[PDB]
Amino acid sequence: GFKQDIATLRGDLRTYAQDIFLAFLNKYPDEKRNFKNYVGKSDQELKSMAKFGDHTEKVFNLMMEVADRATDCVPLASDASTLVQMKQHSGLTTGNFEKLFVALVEYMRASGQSFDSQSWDRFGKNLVSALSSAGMK
Ligand code: HEM
Repeated sequence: GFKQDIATLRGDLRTYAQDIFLAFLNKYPDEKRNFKNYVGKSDQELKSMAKFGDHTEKVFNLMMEVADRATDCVPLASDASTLVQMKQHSGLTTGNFEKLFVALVEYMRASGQSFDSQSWDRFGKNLVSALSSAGMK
């Protein structure tokens, strides 16, 4: 289920983080606009760009901690507040985070593996709700 999925993801996190974030950027091409540097790049090119490897590892390292601290897929209010307060996310809205989770859930569905995709879909909606309650636009 969801807790085991965190352990699965963590066991190969560099790879999963890049694959899921590329699924997000390929499903939602207009999302690259938050990432200028990313335009006109194939996936292998993005993987070779230092700020891509670094944003993506930090995203998944922190997303796994937020998932780990969750109860039944409902994140802590304090984790939502911490995400809203990040100054590098100034321009972001709940729609940016919704889209990431739609791509993550589709990725898990399409995988050969027994991920609990339902639980991740709920985690994504619950995190969006929490972010809105903490002050995200
Ligand atoms: C749970 C989800 C996410 C987490 C935990 C997260 C975490 C972080 C962290 C810790 C940083 C600062 C460290 C760094 O730049 O290397 C950062 C920067 C940034 N994040 Fe996120 N982020 C998330 C989702 C998003 C999404 C969905 C977008 C846009 C669609 C986004 C856009 C950015 C931008 C533009 C920066 C600064 C410049 C850059 O990415 O190179 N993040 N993020």
